[PDB]
Amino acid sequence: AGSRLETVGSVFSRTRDLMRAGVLKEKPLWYDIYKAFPPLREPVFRRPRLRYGKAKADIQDIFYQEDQIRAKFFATYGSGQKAFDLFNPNFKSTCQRFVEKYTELQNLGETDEEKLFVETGKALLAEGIILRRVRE
Amino acid sequence: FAEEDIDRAIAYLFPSGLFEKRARPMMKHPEHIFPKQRATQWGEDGRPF
Amino acid sequence: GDDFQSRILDTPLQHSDFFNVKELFSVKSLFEARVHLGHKAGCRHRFMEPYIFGNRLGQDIIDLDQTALNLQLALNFTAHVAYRKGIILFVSRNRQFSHLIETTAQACGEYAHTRYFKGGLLTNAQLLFGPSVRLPDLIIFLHTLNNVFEPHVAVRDAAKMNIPTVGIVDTNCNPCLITYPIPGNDDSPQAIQLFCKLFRTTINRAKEKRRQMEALHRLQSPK
Amino acid sequence: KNRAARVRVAKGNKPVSYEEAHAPHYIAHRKGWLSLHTGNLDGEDHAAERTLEDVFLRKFMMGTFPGCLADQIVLKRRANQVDICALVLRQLPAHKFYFLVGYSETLLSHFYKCPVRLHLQTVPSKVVYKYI
RNA sequence: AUAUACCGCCAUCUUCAGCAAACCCUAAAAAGGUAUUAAAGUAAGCAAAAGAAUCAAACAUAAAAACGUUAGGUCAAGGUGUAGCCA
Ligand SMILES: [K+]
Ligand SMILES: [Mg+2]
Ligand SMILES: [Mg+2]
Ligand SMILES: [Mg+2]
Ligand SMILES: [Mg+2]
Ligand SMILES: [Mg+2]
Ligand SMILES: [Mg+2]
Repeated sequence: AGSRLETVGSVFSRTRDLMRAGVLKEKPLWYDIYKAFPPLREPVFRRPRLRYGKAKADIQDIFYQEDQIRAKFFATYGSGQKAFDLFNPNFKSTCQRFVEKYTELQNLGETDEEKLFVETGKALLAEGIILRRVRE
Repeated sequence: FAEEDIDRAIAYLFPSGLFEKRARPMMKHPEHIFPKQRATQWGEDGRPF
Repeated sequence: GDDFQSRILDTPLQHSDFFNVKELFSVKSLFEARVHLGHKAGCRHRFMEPYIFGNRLGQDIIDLDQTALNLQLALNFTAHVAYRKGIILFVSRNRQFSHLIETTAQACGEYAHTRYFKGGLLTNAQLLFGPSVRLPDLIIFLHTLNNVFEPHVAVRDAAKMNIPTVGIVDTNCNPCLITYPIPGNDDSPQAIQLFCKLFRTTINRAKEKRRQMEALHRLQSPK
Repeated sequence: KNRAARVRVAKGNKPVSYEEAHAPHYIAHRKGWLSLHTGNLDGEDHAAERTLEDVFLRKFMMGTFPGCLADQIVLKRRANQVDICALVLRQLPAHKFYFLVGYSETLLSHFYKCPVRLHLQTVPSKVVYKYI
């Protein structure tokens, strides 16, 4: 005898209730553990519903300030001819070096975006990076 | 005394002329007559093996 | 005598982290294993939005700060269950990780069911396994979906039998019936490999801790 | 359909014995003969008389041990000796069986003019081959 | 007298492939319950199959063939319910 009603309450609440009624005479071994270290949320059934009208989710689009610079670099030079290595946790791509230098110049106090874009290209050219201004 | 000697002795002491040999008297080792593995698949605690 | 049995079973519940599961993992360790990568925004379940840090260009990102809190609770619960000699069943239907999960269960000393799940396995267990079959005391769902992108039957059936479930839930999953949800990536081999390692070390520690606790208390009885 | 000596299927709750379970075509294959005499062998006489004695001996044993027979009796004739082998339930007291054996033996030995012996194997209850 | 009260023993579809019961599941069920790179069905029966018979072996032939259908046949094989006869 049990409560195979998984849409009312939770495994813990149904086990608590069954013992109060007098049907379950021995506590499950997982019961005392749940009482002492419960989950953050109670595991109760809820019917997923759809959103209607003007209800919307609340998920923040992840856009950092570097993305403004990165977008320009991809539009002007595309992706660096060197291939991304996403297995190296500290990989520095050609675009990420462009954004690191672009930031340094902006710290000096340059206020014109055009100035920061052409100066960074010159600095990387001195470094020896091959930047191709591919309109294609 | 062997399994062959057993089967021969049982045939002499309990002569049966039934055509189907599954229906004749048999004194075989329990491993044969019973299914090989009908044993419990868990112990006293109830934890499967 | 009675005090010793009470000491073995009642003392562990007086400490917040009796098995010190906190050290096994860290937010950085989870980030290396790509545990923060979720499905596209279209595949998102409504009950997962609490756990999602945001949407990075169409790909939902899973907050690894909530994952650490939830994973801590799930690992602690899995340890106390293993400490008390409960049966733990690993369940998944992802065929890429079928052999890995069966190897993990065998290493832990527990059970795995990575194959087609028969209707009634838990709600009609006596007919299938025998009159006195003992059902699992905890089910760990490394994957909570079957191969037709529907909830694994054992999620609902484990709630019907009042079995607690520790499940890995991704952005497209429904965590409502999972007792201890662990928000995280379930598709990447590096994410699944990390979770399998954590569950196996945690279970082995709790089993070892029980052996040591029994010897100390047992030795005191003559001594 | 054939209706001869076939204990037909019920709903899984009817306890049939080994003898009842098997239809006539299993005679000499899975189940033997309840009576063994030499009167149906080739070039042998008195089949009619041996068969009539068997019919009576079965009706006599049923009435003499009413409700105490677990299965059909087995009749074995050797020379002029007749031997009746019956499975009997343990319902009656032990001393009553000694009375019915002494009575049924003497009565059938003076009726057919042969030495007749009764062999009784007592069972705790009817043996069930299968539930049909 | 009644096979239109039955037992017993059969015909017919028929060497056709089905009949019946215990459990489990459903945002209720009037019903349904399959997916094998598997999605709720499971585990036992009866028939088929297998086995046995035609005295090597096969094939073939016999035998076997459930639940139902035809108030099918048989009160005259025997037994028997109900009604009827007893100078
Ligand atoms: K009839
Ligand atoms: Mg996934
Ligand atoms: Mg008729
Ligand atoms: Mg007529
Ligand atoms: Mg043959
Ligand atoms: Mg056949
Ligand atoms: Mg008619």
